[PDB]
Amino acid sequence: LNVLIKDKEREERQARLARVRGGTATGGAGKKKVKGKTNLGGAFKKDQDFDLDGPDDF
Amino acid sequence: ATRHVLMRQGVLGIKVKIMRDPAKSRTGPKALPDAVTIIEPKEEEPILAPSVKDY
Repeated sequence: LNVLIKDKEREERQARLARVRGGTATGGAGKKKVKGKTNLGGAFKKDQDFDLDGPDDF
Repeated sequence: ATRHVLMRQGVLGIKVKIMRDPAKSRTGPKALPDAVTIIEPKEEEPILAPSVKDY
């Protein structure tokens, strides 16, 4: 049931911030920005040095 | 240049430093201050015979 609650709130949160053009509710008035996520890959879990260095960058 | 990326864990600062090549400058100093270049003298043979060209 708790998972149901969490998922439902997630879907509703999509709906409210559909109308509002930018980031968080109230937009540019808000003073609070919308955060993003760091795509780490698998680099830093149980942190160490990286044996697999990348030769070239797209 | 310096930037603050706002992730969900906290702020990620991003510094970028770029050293441009002094040769491609076209405005101001073309080299570092202590770069010295001596130009190679073009080497020619000794004459060993005195002559006068005339006109």
